[PDB]
Amino acid sequence: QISVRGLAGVENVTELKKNFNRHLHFTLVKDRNVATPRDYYFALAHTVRDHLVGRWIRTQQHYYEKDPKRIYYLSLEFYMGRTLQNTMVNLALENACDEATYQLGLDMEELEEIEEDAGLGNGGLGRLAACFLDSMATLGLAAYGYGIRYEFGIFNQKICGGWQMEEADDWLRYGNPWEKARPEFTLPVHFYGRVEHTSQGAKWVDTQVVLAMPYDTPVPGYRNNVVNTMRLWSAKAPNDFNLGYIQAVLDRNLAENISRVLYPNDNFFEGKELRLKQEYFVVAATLQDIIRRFKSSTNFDAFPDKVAIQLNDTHPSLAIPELMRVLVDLERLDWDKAWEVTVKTCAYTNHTVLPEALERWPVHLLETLLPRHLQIIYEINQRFLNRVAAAFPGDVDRLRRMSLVEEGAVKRINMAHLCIAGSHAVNGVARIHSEILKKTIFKDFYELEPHKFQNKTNGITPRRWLVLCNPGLAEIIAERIGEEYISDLDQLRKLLSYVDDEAFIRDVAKVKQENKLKFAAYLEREYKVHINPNSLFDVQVKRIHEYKRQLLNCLHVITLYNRIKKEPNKFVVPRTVMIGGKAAPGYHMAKMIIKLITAIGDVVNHDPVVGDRLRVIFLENYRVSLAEKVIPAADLSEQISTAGTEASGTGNMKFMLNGALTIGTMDGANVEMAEEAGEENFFIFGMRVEDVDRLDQRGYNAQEYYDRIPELRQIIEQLSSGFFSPKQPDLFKDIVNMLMHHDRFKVFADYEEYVKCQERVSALYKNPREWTRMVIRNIATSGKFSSDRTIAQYAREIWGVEPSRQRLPA
Amino acid sequence: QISVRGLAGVENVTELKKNFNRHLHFTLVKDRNVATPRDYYFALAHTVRDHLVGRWIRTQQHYYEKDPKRIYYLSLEFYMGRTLQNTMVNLALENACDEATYQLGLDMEELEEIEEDAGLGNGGLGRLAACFLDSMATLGLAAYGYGIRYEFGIFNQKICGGWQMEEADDWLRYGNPWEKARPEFTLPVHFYGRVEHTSQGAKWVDTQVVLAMPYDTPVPGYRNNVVNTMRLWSAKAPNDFNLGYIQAVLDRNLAENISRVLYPNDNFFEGKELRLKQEYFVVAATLQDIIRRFKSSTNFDAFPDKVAIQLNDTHPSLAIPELMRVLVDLERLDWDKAWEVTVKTCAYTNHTVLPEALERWPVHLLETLLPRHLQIIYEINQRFLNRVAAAFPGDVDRLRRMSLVEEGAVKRINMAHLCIAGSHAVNGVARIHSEILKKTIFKDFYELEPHKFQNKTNGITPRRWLVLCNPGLAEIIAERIGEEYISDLDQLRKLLSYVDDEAFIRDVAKVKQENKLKFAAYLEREYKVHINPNSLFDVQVKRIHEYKRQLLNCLHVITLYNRIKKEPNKFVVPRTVMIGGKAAPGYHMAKMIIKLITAIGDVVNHDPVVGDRLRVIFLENYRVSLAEKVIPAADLSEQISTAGTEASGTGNMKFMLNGALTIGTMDGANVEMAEEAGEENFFIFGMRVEDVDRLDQRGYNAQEYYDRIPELRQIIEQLSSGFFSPKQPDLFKDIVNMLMHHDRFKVFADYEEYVKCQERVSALYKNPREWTRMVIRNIATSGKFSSDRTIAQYAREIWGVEPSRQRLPA
Ligand SMILES: OC[C@H]1O[C@@H](c2cc(O)c(Br)cc2O)[C@H](O)[C@@H](O)[C@@H]1O
Ligand SMILES: OC[C@H]1O[C@@H](c2cc(O)c(Br)cc2O)[C@H](O)[C@@H](O)[C@@H]1O
Repeated sequence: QISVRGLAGVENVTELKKNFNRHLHFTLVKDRNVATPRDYYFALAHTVRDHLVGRWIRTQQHYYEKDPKRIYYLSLEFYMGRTLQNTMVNLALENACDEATYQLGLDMEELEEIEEDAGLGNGGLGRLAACFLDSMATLGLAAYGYGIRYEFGIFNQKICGGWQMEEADDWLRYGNPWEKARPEFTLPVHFYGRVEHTSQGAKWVDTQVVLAMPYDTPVPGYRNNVVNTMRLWSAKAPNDFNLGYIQAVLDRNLAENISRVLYPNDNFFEGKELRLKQEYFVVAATLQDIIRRFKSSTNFDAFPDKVAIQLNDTHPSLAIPELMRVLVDLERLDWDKAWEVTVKTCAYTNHTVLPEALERWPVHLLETLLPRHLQIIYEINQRFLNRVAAAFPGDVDRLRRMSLVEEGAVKRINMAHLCIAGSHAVNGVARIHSEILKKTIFKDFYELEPHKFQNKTNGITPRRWLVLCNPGLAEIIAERIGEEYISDLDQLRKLLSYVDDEAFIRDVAKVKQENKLKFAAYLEREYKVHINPNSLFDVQVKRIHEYKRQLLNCLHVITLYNRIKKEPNKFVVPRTVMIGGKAAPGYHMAKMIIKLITAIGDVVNHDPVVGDRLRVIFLENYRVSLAEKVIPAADLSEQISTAGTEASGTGNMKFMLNGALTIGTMDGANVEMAEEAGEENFFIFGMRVEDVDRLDQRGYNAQEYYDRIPELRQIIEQLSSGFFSPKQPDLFKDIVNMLMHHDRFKVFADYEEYVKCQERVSALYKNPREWTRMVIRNIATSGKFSSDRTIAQYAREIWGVEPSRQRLPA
Repeated sequence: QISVRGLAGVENVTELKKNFNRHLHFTLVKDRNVATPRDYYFALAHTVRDHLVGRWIRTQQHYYEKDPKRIYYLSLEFYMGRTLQNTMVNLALENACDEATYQLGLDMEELEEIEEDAGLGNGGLGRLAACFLDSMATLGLAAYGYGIRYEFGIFNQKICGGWQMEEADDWLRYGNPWEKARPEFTLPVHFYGRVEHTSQGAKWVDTQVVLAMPYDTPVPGYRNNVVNTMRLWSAKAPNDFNLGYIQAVLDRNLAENISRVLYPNDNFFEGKELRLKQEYFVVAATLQDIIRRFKSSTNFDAFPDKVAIQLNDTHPSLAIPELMRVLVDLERLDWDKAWEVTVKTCAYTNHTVLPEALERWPVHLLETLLPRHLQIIYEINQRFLNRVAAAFPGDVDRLRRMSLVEEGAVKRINMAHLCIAGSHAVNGVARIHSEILKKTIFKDFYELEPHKFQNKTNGITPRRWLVLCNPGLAEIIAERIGEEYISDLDQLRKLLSYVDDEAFIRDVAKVKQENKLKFAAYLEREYKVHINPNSLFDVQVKRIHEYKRQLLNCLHVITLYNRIKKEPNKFVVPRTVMIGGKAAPGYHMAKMIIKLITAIGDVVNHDPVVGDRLRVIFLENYRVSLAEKVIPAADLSEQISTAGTEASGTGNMKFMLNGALTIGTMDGANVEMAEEAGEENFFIFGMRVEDVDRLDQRGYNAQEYYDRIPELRQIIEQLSSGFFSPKQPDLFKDIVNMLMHHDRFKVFADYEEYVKCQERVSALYKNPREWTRMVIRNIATSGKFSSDRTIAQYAREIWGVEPSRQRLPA
């Protein structure tokens, strides 16, 4: 149907049809009479998978023969979403498969909806790893993603009586056609035990053993015939485990619990032993695999020339002492040489400055679980602090500030400090964030080793986040400037020459309208909710957090409602306000915010005076597959975190690429987005980082705003009195108390500017032609935010490898 | 190479080769450079599996269109062993696959050794179910095996310091290519809760739910193109299970523990709640599946005309009250009609008369776990006892004896009584056993309902137990009488006309020698143990139990050793005595017997005076795949249970078919074996059932035998004094004490006759020609013991269906 989806050749369609029938028969053991829609999905999945394997085998063979430097991306999260459409896109198979299935009497889009999301992540950090894998394969890097194969990913969110309910994401129930178990590469991982000192070094003895079994998933590059590997470890008990008899067999579950479930926290540290076990499990198994592959290419001087290890946040920080352990205890290298190898191999990416998100593990935990690693950490710390003392003689407070060991009630290890000490490069994820790191939390470290500190502004893959989710937009762009932009997003700048092109303006606006109609229909079909498709689609989708300020959005919604009720017969630009995202199960305030949103919708959506002018909808179960649907449909992107809190954001980039305008603070990557598009083409409001700092020195008094803003006063009175909860008048007491007395994120301080800025959004939307022209100026300047750009920067500036767009033989 | 293994046609070999390469590439994602022997096994397994699927789909389609009466074989055990060779045999693919793999540079026998046993059974009862499935498919019956998919089968046995050690049988670690998951046929199973009485009957409410997910395995008939199904249920937690968050997800293991592990008890009842859950789990899921299939053919009058349910022992006895529950509570049938349907549908097979093996469930357990079923059992009991009272007025003791409820310290339900009451047919498994049932333990029931009681003498499948494991013998037989005997074993009688044929005598003896050489080499290669291949191979392989009297064998071995030591320079027929089998982990005496056997070997095997004249070997990890190796190699089969204790035995039949002579008591099927072959061709010794009864009335005094048999006295003195355990003199004190004071199985009583009989075995073995002629007379009369004969009898006399040898279209 559309060009960017590839060719549907006679030969290819015929072959896809026969291979589909073969899999339905031999693989699924079904015929057309007893086959379910799910059977048809799997038949297609296996058919597409067949096309990967040849390229997958020859890619890995190519790496063995050429022996390039290998990149190992270690992450506790890989938020992959669905694989079927992505594989078709990257292999240029989409139109051919669409044709083949149509001829078999099936709708491919219907079949695509059957696939479960691989929800092995919480949000931005996990999705970044997924975009990164796509870009590394597209740029022909010898890259491996290493993580954990969680049996249960991020919970499925149900809304019951306006409250979030959690249920287990049993994503593997029907099987996973994409993975390949590799039980032959199973490796042992050690826990507990004790340290013995001998005449020939230290020995870690009397350990408990858990086996790590790898499952490999292909990661195809964009039409370059490269297929890289994501390797995910699964926990297995050894067969002599606890070996009355029956209980011993049943107790195998304890060991295998390591890979059972993803911790559902985003931007929050929970210091649980199971999480620590998960973190060591991935690191220990991965490092053995790395070293094995390095030897099968004795002399570890060349190790950093052939190996780069990227630490995604501090979660895999134990890689540093684990590498030291293997090099010193097992390979018999001297400390200084082992340390040189470690530092040159490891690099660390920081993703947050929020104090509650920073990993600080109690010493007593590491003492029991990993006795040898604690000893190595202490030694690293002593040697590091000796360097600090020599550099800054007499500065005793610096020594306490920089220490890997934090003293207090319970002694803790600061994993961020460990990462900086043992890495040759430390980067933040957006220019403002990387600057904040050098100025505030890592200031002492920057002063000691300035060369270590870098910036790598985040990006998103234009394959999933344009071609896959918005083929209509991808097509109208390709019609003008060709297809090369898909792996060279900077080419979108060529669209600036079409800003006054009447045909293009109309086409851009048409694609958005179509996307909105499709999403409005999805809401009626799957959720029985009614919306006006001619209204402005105002959307905020991201994890529920106080710092992300879903509460500020709520205040604006109530302001709009109150203004309508005051002057009912006055015209207002109709809006559909959509908010979605999951709350961490133990985060009370976040769960209260979800309830507030639904409670507002309950009042607003059923007021006859409002009509179709204002609708408030909570988007249930926000996840990658839902993002792919709602983002192309959005008119307005809400990126309203308190300045200095959102390290980068990536949702922001997705909305920009897909034809929404942005209302936002100067926070994270918003700053660079506004810089690229021009501030005139961005709806910027609120305090800058400097303004927050000034308010903090003075002391933030929320009462001042309440006293001086009558519209804000009314809302707080409405909340307190039970306007949005008539049967439970005091339901939102915690929210009011927080807002009034202990708001870390200064919601009231940005309220006036936000509401004013929103009025300017409504004004522009009244002029469709000028709205669309501003949209074109955003899409045209979104190029910098391709993860291809990001990965090329990591490659050249951290890993010391050159990216390549050259095809491998088909 | 050999005829019975089928044709190796040019076309077939070429196709097998290309499909093997396809699976290695697309299925296993490997090339010939990085492929392991296990990869080659799986490539072959998938290739052979492809040939099943077409026949499997069309068999089940045929059953849907013809709508025959369906047979449901319910068992907690299916001891299947390996599947690869069996599938090749039944599909006539063995020679073709051998040729294809040879041309690819691979040895097929080497690849066959890689497959894990499906060890989902303990011994005879589980293996009988496996032989039965093979025969039902071969006889073209619409039959389904229903059981549990245990994650862990019977433990792997390790011998350490002469002691049994258990380790988990993680048989699914590398995957199972034979099974197909059917998550679309997942069914709920209910536990606990309470019973509410309404105006419209009783209701079972507030239950806990476990899901039952079926996995289907094909069961091919012998070259008739029939492929039946074995359906095994796996336990799954519902997704809202216990839905802080993390613990709730981890607790899903509790529900899924139902299908985790097979209870490793053979002929012993362990009254554990987990076992009861297993028993209900299989019954509840199966019955829903049966009823669903019956409706998809309202009027349950026709239910018994379309459904037969066979209960393999009392383990699935809950089928009776569960069927009643569904019919009364859910389908709204009146009690009397539901009972009529139940009785006509269900039939029960008893497998033991040992009191410790009989299932008697505490009422308090059933009260808590299955409250509605207990109520139904009480009602069944009241109505049944009213019938007894009307038939035998005033016989109050009969009423207490026949009751389903046993009074005492803890009230118990006798599941055997439940089965008789609710079944239209009750059978024992050998003529002597079925007679014992009518005369002793079920005498009261036989008197009430004589028509209910039948015999069905056990059998073994000649496919696995001759063609597969002994192709050399199968071939020399086929050379004379053709191939038809493989599915018509009675044809072996034609071999009687060759008893004086010099060519045949030589060929029979040659096949045995070859088998012995091959096994003697297997012992050196895999276990580094040395044996003389010219010695008499004296073997006892079966589970370790006091009733099976491995101890009597031990006494004979020591007698032989002592006689050699007394007269070293006297000639004796050299023997290799092999004993193997697993002991239940909690069965202390059985574990002591294993230690005794190894301890004897430790002394005997290292005595220079003995030389190669006597060797004692414990066969480690006895299982189906090992039986297939050792049984063809045996000269002498030990079947020496105390008369009246071995219900049938099936190992006995396997040895008879494979050219071993039998030394045995007149117990179980031994009686019928001797009847078929002629008593002159069998080494019969010891007490008959009547003799045991006489001794029991008098009182068994072991001291009498000790006092009057000096050779026996010496052995007991040797055991007590520490002759076989110098470092631990009192090690075997428990064994001596048992033998002397509390031997339920009268080991001493049969000692003299046994030793005398063994002397006659050695005498015959000295005359190879006459030994072989007697062997021919055994093989020639083994026909009755085909499970094809057994299943044809069940079909005609219990199920009311006619077997068929007619082929389905290929
Ligand atoms: O860098 C990727 C994303 O990481 C997010 C992020 C940072 C963390 O430290 C953790 Br733990 C989870 C997470 O999603 C940031 O909040 C975003 O600002 C950023 O865009
Ligand atoms: O009928 C099959 C076999 O069942 C065996 C047998 C009977 C049982 O009740 C249990 Br529980 C387990 C078992 O293996 C008998 O001991 C054999 O004599 C018989 O041949």
